[PDB]
Amino acid sequence: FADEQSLVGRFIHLLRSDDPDQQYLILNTARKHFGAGGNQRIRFTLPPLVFAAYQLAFRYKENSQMDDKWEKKCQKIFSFAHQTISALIKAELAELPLRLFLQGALAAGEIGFENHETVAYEFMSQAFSLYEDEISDSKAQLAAITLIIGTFERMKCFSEENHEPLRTQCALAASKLLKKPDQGRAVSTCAHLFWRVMECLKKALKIANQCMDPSLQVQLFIEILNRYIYFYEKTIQVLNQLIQKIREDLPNLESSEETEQINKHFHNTLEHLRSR
Amino acid sequence: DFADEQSLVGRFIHLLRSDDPDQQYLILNTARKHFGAGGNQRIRFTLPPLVFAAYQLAFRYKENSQMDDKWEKKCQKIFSFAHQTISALIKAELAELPLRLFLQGALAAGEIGFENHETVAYEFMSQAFSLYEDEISDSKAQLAAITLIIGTFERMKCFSEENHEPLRTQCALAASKLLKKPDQGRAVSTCAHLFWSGRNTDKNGEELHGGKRVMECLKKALKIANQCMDPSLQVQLFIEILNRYIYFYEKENDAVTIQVLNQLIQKIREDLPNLESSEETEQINKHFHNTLEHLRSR
Amino acid sequence: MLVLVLGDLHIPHRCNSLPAKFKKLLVPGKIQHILCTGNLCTKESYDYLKTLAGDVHIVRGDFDENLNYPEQKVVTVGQFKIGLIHGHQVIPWGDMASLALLQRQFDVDILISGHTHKFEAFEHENKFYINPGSATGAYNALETNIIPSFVLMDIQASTVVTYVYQLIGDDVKVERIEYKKS
Amino acid sequence: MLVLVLGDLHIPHRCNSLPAKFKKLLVPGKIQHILCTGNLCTKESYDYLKTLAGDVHIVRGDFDENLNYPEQKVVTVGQFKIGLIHGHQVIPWGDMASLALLQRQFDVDILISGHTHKFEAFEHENKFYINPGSATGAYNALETNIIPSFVLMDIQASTVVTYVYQLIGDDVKVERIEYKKS
Repeated sequence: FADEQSLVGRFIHLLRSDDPDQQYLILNTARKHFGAGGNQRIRFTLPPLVFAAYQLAFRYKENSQMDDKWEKKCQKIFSFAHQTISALIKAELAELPLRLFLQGALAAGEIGFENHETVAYEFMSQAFSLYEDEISDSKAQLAAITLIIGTFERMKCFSEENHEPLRTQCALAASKLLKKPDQGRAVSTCAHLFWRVMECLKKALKIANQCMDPSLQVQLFIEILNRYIYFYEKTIQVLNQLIQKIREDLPNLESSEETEQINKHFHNTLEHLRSR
Repeated sequence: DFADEQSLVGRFIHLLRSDDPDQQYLILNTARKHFGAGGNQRIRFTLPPLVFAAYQLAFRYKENSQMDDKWEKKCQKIFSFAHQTISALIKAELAELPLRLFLQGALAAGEIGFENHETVAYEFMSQAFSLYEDEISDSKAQLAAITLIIGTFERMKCFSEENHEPLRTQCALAASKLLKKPDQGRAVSTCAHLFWSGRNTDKNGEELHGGKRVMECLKKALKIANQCMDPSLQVQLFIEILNRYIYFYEKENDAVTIQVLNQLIQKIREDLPNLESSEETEQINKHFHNTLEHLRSR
Repeated sequence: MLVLVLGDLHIPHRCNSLPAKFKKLLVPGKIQHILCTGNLCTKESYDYLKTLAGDVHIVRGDFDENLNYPEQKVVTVGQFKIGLIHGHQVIPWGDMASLALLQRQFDVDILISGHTHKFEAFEHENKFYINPGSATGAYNALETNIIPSFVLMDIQASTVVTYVYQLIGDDVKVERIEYKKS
Repeated sequence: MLVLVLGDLHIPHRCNSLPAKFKKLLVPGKIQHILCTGNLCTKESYDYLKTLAGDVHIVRGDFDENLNYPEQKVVTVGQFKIGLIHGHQVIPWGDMASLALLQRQFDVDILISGHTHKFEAFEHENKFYINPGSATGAYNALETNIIPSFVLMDIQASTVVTYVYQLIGDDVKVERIEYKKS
């Protein structure tokens, strides 16, 4: 149960062991009397057991110097973890086991055990299993995939011949955001996922020529005027003539509570974009 | 009607070519003012032949590759003027047909081998992905456009690395955009050729050798083979999968194996018997039965 | 049965018509059945072959103005079962096992192709496959030196004879390779 | 107004609660307004702060069980206008001009952040921006050596004073940097 899950946190804590395997066999006693709990009890106990197995893999990463099997015992965790994540895939949970897989991507990533990232790419595929075809809600689509983009911002661990297919497949998954401001904000960060580039912002410009809310695409233009700063400075004409377009469009919109604050944005962005 | 000026221009297609290429281009434009200032569907009937003339004028510029010198720039002059007149055929209620003229404008880009036409063809690829995407919904014409573009992307060898890989996937949007699964999955199945046979210029004329994603598209082809809700075609897709399991394995694609063949051929000692007995399945049997002769086992 | 097959006329979209030696050698009335693969782009391109015979059948190419053409249609006269397709859905053009395995899908024996604008034909896996090329000399991306050639063929019983007339340059080069249907 | 801000409690999803020195230093009743950025995952994590004060306001994080939390909400008491956000929609975490330009979009002065689990705060473009970190010591991908620290702050009139208590190891390191609101 839920209070049991907090006490599973106590079972993580008062019933850990510095030997990770003695913790693991009692994690298997936590599989015995407690991981044989049900479908909602194992919804309650197993992700902390996975968080235990996270920490057990981190205890194996704390056994990086005193143990030699700890990478394989991170993997002896990992497959057992993955099936325990799959034991929640069997337990009608796919949305939350994304995140544990997303952590299992990073648990493969941050530890770097043997064959970690292909299974994490399989976890990326498992993320693309557990995200890309079950979420029809656009908000739960967005905050998943943008965090997935946010983790793919942190997934530079993939080499440049393995980075691009998920880099397209998230941009594939960024297309499923049924509203274009959900798309383009992901798409703008998809342009940030490359590090060509600026055309994806012209795609985001084209996304901003597809939006229904006219100040919001100008807020997206503001975001474009935010986004035309970064990989520029890290494309040599657009800013002040579009600052002229904010001398243009921010007049020819609502002079509203957002947009006069966006005037107060723009005036203070005039304080910003006067880089002086 | 206005279709008089097909062969009438087609006669002048011959009767233009005897002159020098700019008096050709002059009396192109005077016929673009005598008769090609004819209307909106009249210019649909003369200007793509004038573009076909400009295609031959671009090929006269390639026939004046040693006669003239600025024939490359004269191509650049007329390719803008092509694209202009293709834009003047974009305004002629035509976006589906001027794809192909843009496609040939992309195919006659890379064929002459002169300057600047590739990004013009990429601008034409932008024009391809202008003139295709929003102007279509019929899944038959959606495919046959995009697979022709896929078929064009077989032969888009003039594209470099930064040009080939976005349009590797930019079509794979439109390949997957099709609301019917099979043709989309067949389009996806054609995209498996593009990861196998993607021609780029920085590899010294050779292809990209991108074999780390090809079988995965075949599992994606197997994935769309579970969304079709048409089982005799899905096993025909499985046959097409097996056809492509025939195809890639017998053409140096090292990622596929003999095991799934001798799985899927043995699947269809059941899955092909898992069909309603009619003109399809026993011919699909005699597909497989003679594919067993292709396997050197029958 | 003396039957004349053609393909890719491109009237008037790439090139005009047959050469003067060809319409000389292709007189009306001598043909029983006429098969056009695609790329006729007009209506008179069907009526020009309708002067030649009464059995003229065209499927849809890609440059076609007509939308009424079905894509595939199985036809049979005598002992031979043929299908007709233009060739633009062949991605790419020239695989050895593609035509051997597309044939057995519908259980035919003799295949006629097009859209590649290059003469190439041989025997493979108890079947004979034919690509005549471009009849009016239309351009392909793969072949720049376009040679137009027409092919008249004869079916009597389970054994075919062909007569390809290669107009390499301006002279008729007649070639012939036997085949017997199993 | 002595107000205590926190964030990323992760109860009990990553770590348990505050250290024993912290709940010693954070007695109930002393706080006027309580702002929690996100990651409380439960209900008693709100009631534990509801023992501390009556003005407790939480917006939605990403690990949150609650769906009732609005994302952004402008609040003001006295001379200061604050918004509260967790920080998971900050892609990535640490741009110099992102927080200077998100502030002027809604015309606020003082921003409180989270989700990055790292203490970092300074003054930029007439505004002061605050990232306390992880209060219960939860893990971030960017920071492995997680140091928990709490921040109690004071507003009297248009000039703030802060007291960050760095628990680097086990000892309280009190730091303080002035700021005056324009």
